[PDB]
Amino acid sequence: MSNFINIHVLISHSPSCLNRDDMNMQKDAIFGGKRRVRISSQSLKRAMRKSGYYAQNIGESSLRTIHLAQLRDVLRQKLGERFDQKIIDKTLALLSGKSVDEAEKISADAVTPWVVGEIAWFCEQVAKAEADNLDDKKLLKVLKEDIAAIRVNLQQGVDIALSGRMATSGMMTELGKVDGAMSIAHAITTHQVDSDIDWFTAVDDLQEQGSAHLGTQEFSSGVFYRYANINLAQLQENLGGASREQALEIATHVVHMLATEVPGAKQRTYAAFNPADMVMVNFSDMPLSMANAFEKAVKAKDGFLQPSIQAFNQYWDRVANGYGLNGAAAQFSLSDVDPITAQVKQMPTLEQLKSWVRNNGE
Amino acid sequence: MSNFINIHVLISHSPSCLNRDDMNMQKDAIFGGKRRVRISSQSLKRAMRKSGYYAQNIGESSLRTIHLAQLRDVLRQKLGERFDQKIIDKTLALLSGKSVDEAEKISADAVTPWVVGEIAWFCEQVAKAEADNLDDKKLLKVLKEDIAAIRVNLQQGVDIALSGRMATSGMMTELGKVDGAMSIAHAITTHQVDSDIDWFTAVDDLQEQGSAHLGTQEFSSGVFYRYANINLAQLQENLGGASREQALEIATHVVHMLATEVPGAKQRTYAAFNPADMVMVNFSDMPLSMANAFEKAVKAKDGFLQPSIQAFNQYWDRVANGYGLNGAAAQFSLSDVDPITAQVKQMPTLEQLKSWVRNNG
Amino acid sequence: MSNFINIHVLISHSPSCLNRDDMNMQKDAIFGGKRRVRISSQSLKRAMRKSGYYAQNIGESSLRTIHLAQLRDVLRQKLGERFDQKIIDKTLALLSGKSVDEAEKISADAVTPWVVGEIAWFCEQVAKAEADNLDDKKLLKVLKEDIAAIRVNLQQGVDIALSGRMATSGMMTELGKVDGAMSIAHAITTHQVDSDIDGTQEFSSGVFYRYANINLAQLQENLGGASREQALEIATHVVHMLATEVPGAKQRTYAAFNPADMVMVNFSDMPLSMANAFEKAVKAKDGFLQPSIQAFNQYWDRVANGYGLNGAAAQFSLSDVDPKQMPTLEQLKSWVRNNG
Amino acid sequence: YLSKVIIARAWSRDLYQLHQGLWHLFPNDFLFHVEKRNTPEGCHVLLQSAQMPVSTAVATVIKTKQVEFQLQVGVPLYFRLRANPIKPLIKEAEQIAWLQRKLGNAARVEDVHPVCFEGVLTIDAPALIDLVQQGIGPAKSMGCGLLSLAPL
Amino acid sequence: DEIDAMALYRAWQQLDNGSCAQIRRVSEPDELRDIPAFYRLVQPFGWENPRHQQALLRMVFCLSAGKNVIRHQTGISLGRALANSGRINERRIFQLIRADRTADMVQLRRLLTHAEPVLDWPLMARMLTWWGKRERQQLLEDFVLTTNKN
Amino acid sequence: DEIDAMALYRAWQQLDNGSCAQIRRVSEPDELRDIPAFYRLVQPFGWENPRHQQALLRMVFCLSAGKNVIRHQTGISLGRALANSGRINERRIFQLIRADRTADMVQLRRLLTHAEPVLDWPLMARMLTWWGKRERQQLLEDFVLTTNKN
Repeated sequence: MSNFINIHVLISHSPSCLNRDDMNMQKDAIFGGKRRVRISSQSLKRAMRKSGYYAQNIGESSLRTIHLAQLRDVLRQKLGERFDQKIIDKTLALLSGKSVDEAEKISADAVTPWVVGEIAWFCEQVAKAEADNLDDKKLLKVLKEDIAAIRVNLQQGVDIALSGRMATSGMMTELGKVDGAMSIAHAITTHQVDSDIDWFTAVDDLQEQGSAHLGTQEFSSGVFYRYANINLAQLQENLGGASREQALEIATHVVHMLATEVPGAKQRTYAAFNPADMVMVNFSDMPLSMANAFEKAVKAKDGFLQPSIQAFNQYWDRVANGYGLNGAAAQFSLSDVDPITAQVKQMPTLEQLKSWVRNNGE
Repeated sequence: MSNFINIHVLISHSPSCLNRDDMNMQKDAIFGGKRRVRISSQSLKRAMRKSGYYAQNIGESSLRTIHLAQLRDVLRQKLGERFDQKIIDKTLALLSGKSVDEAEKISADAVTPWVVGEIAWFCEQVAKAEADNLDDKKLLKVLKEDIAAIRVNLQQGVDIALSGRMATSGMMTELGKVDGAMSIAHAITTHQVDSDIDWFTAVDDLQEQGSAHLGTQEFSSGVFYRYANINLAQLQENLGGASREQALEIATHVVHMLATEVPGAKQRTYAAFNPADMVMVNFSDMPLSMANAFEKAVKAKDGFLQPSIQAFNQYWDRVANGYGLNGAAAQFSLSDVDPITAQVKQMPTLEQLKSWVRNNG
Repeated sequence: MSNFINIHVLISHSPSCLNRDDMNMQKDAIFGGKRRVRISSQSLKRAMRKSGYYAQNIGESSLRTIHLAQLRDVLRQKLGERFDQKIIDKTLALLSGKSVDEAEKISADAVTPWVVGEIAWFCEQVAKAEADNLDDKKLLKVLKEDIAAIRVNLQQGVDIALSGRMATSGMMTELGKVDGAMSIAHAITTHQVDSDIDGTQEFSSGVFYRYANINLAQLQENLGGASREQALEIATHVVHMLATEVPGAKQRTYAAFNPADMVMVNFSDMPLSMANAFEKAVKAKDGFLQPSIQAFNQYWDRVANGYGLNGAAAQFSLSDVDPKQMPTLEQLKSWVRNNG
Repeated sequence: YLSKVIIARAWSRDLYQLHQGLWHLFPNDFLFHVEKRNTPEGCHVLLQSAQMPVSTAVATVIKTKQVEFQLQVGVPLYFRLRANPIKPLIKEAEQIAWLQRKLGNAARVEDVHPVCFEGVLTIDAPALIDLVQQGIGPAKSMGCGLLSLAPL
Repeated sequence: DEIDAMALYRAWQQLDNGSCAQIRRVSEPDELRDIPAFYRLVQPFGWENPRHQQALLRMVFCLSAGKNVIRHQTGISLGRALANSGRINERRIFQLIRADRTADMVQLRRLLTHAEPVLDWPLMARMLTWWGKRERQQLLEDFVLTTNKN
Repeated sequence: DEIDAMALYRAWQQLDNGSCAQIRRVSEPDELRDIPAFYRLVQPFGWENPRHQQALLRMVFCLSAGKNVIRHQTGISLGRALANSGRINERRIFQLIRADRTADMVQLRRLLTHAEPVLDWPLMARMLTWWGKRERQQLLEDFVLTTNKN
C-alpha cells in the first residue's frame, strides 16, 4: 500500500573523527543556528556498500572507475572465460562510448559504477547482434524496447539501484542510467558541538633531545541523526520488476546497516564502534524527515542522547497529528524513553523491527 | 569462529595527571555534554609498546625514527656482520626513498616505524638481486608477488602489526604497508570531572625568605573506560599467515596490558599505580564499544567506580538483548554489583580470563 | 628476586594547618566523588629530606638553588681548601651551562639540586683535563662513559636518587641527568571531610593513606651500582619516615602509644597502589581508623586474589579486623632490610 | 525562620552588597551563612532571620522552615559555627580556646576543627538557645556569627 | 579613542614575573576574565568600555604565548613574519583561517609560540582588533606571497 | 610596467589539474583572493602592485571560465570573436554593458563559456585591464558590425 519507507536513526559516538575535509578538520555544518558535526551521505553510503554485512546479505558492490584500461583488463579475465575477447572489448566500447584499443591508458568521461553481470548480459546481446549481422544502432533500438532486462542485472549489483547511475558518453547514455531508489541525508548532531583539539607527539627513539613531530587533530563526541528514504516502486523498477517482498528485504538490510555501520576513519585510533540507540521506521505516502525536531539544538540534560530521543518523539507526535499521518510505524530503542504517538509500535529487538518491515508494517 | 575480539576495561585512578597538552593541562574531552578526563590512544599504545610486559611476552618493539642517518648507523652496526655495508645502505635507500650517502643528516618524509628483522630480510633480497645484477624495478615486481614473507618478518616487530604502518615515498610505500589489526580508543572518564589545581613551590636552600619558584599543575582522580578491538583475520594476515592461536596469544597479551598498563607521567609525583577493577572480553562478528553506557555521565553514589560498573553492566544487557548478539563473552571484576544476565562467563581471576581468550571462549 | 617494593601507610593526624595552598586553605583533592584533605607529594618529599631521622639515617640533604652567585660563594669556601678557585669556577661553568663567574647575582635556568661531592668529583676531572690540555668537548665525550662514577657521587647525596633531577641549559643535561627511583603519591584522607547537614562522630583526626613505590634496580643504578642491600636500607628508612612523619611536627594522633598507625609492604614485579581501597569514602564506624584498615585489608585481598599476586609481603597492624604479619614496626623495618 | 536564599550575581559581588541585598528581604535583626559563592546564579546562602524574608528581584528565596528550639542538656550535637575570631587570631589553639570561651559558658565542646568551625559539642539549654538567637562574635552582618546545630 | 598598542606592549613587558606568568597560564582567551592581573593590565587601556574588551582579550592572549615570542620592529604583517620564520607550514595557517572563534585564537597563539615571529606589533594588533573577515584572507595572501618569494 | 599577457596565458595553461579546477570553482572574481594557487599564479605578473590587481583579477577570472574556452591566435577583437561564434545574441551583450561592475565581469565570463571564442589574447587582456565605459562601447560596436558583416 504505502510507497515510501522512512528510516530514522539516532546514534551516539564517543570521541572520534568520522569525516574530514581537505584540511583534515571535521566536517562542520550549520543548523539551524548552531554548528553540528556532519557525516557525509557519501561516507555513509560507501560504508554500507563496502561493508561485510552487505557482502553477506546483498551481494557484490559495484565497480566504480574512471579508468577503462584496467576495467577492460578485468572484464577480459572473467568474461574472457565466458565470451570472445573481440566481443567483450566491443561491448565495453559501446557501453562506454569510448574507444577500447589495447593502449595503456583509456579513460571514461567520469567515474562510473559498473556491474560485471550487466556487462556480461550486454556481451550476450552484442554476440547475438554481431553473429546476426545487426548494426550497432539497430541493436540499440532493440535493447531500448525492453529496459527491465537490463535492470534485472541490477539485482546482481544493488547499490546502483539504491543510489543510481549517471551517463554521458555511451550506449549507457541511452539505456542504463538510473534514478536512485534510496535518498539519504548527511547525518548531523542533534546538539551544538564545539570541536575538541587533541595535541599529539611523535616520539623518535633515535633523538633524545626532543620529539620528532608535534601536531593537532580535531575530534568530537556527538549524537547523530541519520535519515534515509527508500522509494519502493522505484527500487522494484530499478531491479527489473522485483516484488515488494524483495524490496522490503533490501529495505530492512539497509535499516540494519543504517543502525549498525560506522565509517572507517579514524576508527583504529578513536574506535567509536557504537551501535544505534534509537531506530524508528515508518511507512508513508510521501517521504518525511524528522531533522526539524532538532532545529532547536538539543541542550544536554542527562546526556545528549535522551533529550534527543525525547525531542524526536515529541516532534514526530506534532507532525503526525498536524498532517494527519496514519502510516505504519515501529520504534526500537536501547534506552527507556518511550514513544508518545500510538501507533508507533514498540520493538524490543532490532531483529523484530526488521521482521516487521519485511512483513510490510504487518 | 568469530573475527573480532572486544576488550572493555574499567580502571580507577587516584589523583594524578596521566596526559598533558602543550600547556601542561590534562587532556579534556567533551562527552556527552560534560567534561571528561582523557588519556590518548597514542599514550596507551606507547605505554604498552615500551612496557616491560611487552618486552617479556611479545618481543622487540619497533624503533620509530625520522632520522635515517642515525638509523643507517644502527643498521650498519647490527647487520654489519650479516651483510655487506654497501648492500645495507642500498636497502635503506630503496625502502626509504631517500638516498643514504654517509651524509651527516638524512631525514625521511615522516616519522616511521622500522623493524630490524624486516630490513634484514630485505637486505637478503637486495643481496640476491645484487649478485644476479637484476634491476630494481624487476625486484619490486618479484617482491610484489609474495607479500606474505615481508609480513612474516612482522612477528619480530608486532607493535606495527597491531597499530599499522604508513609510508609516502619509498619502495616500502609500494610494498611494506599495513593498516593494523587493533583499534583502540582514547580512554575517557565515566563521569564529569572538575580538575583540581596543585600549587608548586620550589624552596631555595640559598634564599631563606621567599620561594625560588611558584607553579601550578592540573590533576584529577578519575574512573576511566578503556576500549580496544582486535581484528583477528587482519592480525593473522599482518604476521604473514599466522595461526588463530598465535593471534589469540597476542590478544590475551593485549588484554593483560590494557588491564595493567598506566602511562608513566607524572607517576613519580602522583603514583597512580592502579589495577583495573573491571575487565570484560567478548568475541563478536562486528566490533562494539560500550562507551555509550557512560554518555549519561555517571553520578557518584558510593564513589564513581560502583555506579560505573552499574552503568556498564545494565547497558551491556540492553545492547546484548536488543542487537541479539550471541558471541562468546567473559568478565573478570574485583567488585560486581551489578550482575549481567549470565550470558557472560565469570572469571574470578584475570589469569583465568586470559586463559579463556587463549582458548577462544 | 623482585624489583618493586610497595609501601602502603595508614596514618592518623589532625587535618587542620598542614599543607596550605595559594589561598591559605588546606590543600584538598577530589576522589572519588568526595572531597579529601591532601598532603602534597613534594611536601612529604621535603619533610623527609630535611627531617631529623633522615639526617641520622641516610645523609645530608642535597642543596637546591637558583642563585649560582651564592652557590659560587658557598662552593669557594667548601672547596677553596681542596681546589684552585679558577678550576672550581670553570667546573660550575661547564656543569651549569651558564658562563661564570662574577656579578652581584648569577641565576641558573631553573632551581637545580646539587651535591657538593659531585661538584668536587667534576672539579678533579676538570683539573686532570686542563692539566692534560684536553678540549672540553672531549672531556665530555669521555665523561659519557662510566656515568656510574657520577652515580657513586650520587651515593653521596641521596634524595636526588629518589626524587630525580632534571636540568636544561647545562653540561649535565647531556651527561649528569637522572630520574628518581621512588614514586610517591600525594596523601589523601580515607574519608570525606565535609559533613552533610540540613557511633560516627570524629573531627580533628584525619586518617590519610600514603603510598610510595621504590624501584630497587633504579636505586642501585642511580647510586654507583649499589647492591640490593644498601638500596633496601634506604627503602626501610623511607618506610619509617612515611609511616611516622607529619608537617608541623604534629605527632601522629597516637604517637605516645604506637610507632605506626598501620604499615604494609610487598615486594612485587610491577608497582601497585591500594588507593582504590578508599575510592568509596570510608564511613566512620567507631572512628575512621578501624574501618579504614579493614577497607585496606579487603581491597588488598581481592586484588591479590584476582591478579594472582605472589608478592613477598608483610604487614604491621594494630586493630583486630585482620586478614604476612609483624608485631612491631621496627621488626617490619627489619623484614624489609632482609628482603622477605 | 530558616531560609535558603540565592542572591543574583550583579547583587552579591561585594560583601556589603550581600548585607544590603539580604536586608532588602524585610519590608516588614538577622544572621546569614554562605554555603557557596560565585555560582552562575550567585550566592547560595543559608539564612536565619527574625522575620520571614520576601523574595526580591535580586535575592530569591527557595524555602522557609520556621523553627522552635527543643534542646536537652547532655545531648550531643554536631555544629557548624561560621564565625570570626579576633583581638585577628592566627593560632589554632587561640581559635579553639575562643570557641570554648563562649560555648564553654553555654555548652562543652567534645571535638572540633577549623573561620568555619566544624565539630561536636554537648550541652545549659536556655543559655545555648539564647546564644544561637544572639549570634557569636564579630561581623554578624558580614556572614559570621551563624551557628547551626545538627543532631547526631 | 583607539587602544595604544605599543603602550600595551611595553606594559606587558614591564609586568612582574608573577603577573606575566599568572596570565601565561591561561589556556583559552576568555579565561583571561578570571585573572585580576588581566584587569590590572588592561585597565589603563580602556577595557572599561564594552567592544574594546574583545580586542583587548585577543591582544593579551596573543602576548601570553610568552615569554617574548612577539618581537616588534610600510610595516611588517603577521602573515609576512609567519613566512619569514620558515618553520611554519602553509597547512597550519590554513587551519587558522578556517578555524571557529575561540579555537582560532588558540591555534594562533600556538603558531606564535612556534614561529618566534618578527612582526610590526601595532599593525598585527590593529589586525587583531578587527579580526577578522578580510584579515584572515589578508594574512593568507601575505603568507603565501612571502613564502613564494622564497 | 604592464602585465605580460602571453606569459600569463601560458602560465594558466601550465597549471596542475588541482589548480585549474581550484580557480574554476570561483563564482565572483574576488573569491580568487581566498585561493592560494591564485596568488602563486599571478604574483610574478605584477600582483603586489595595487594599481595592477583589479586588472589581474579580471584576466584570471575570464580565463577561469575554463577549461580552454579562450583560445588565442591587426588582431582579433573580443567583440569580433564573440560574434564569430554565432552562439551569442546581441541582447545579451547589451545586458553585459548595462550591468553594474562585478556583475558585468560575471556575465562576461558566462558569455565566454558559451561562445568558446578565438581571440587575440593580449589584446583582450589590454581591453580587460582598462575596462571602462569606452572599452564596453567598443565591445558593442565590434560585435554588431562583425555580426552584421556576416
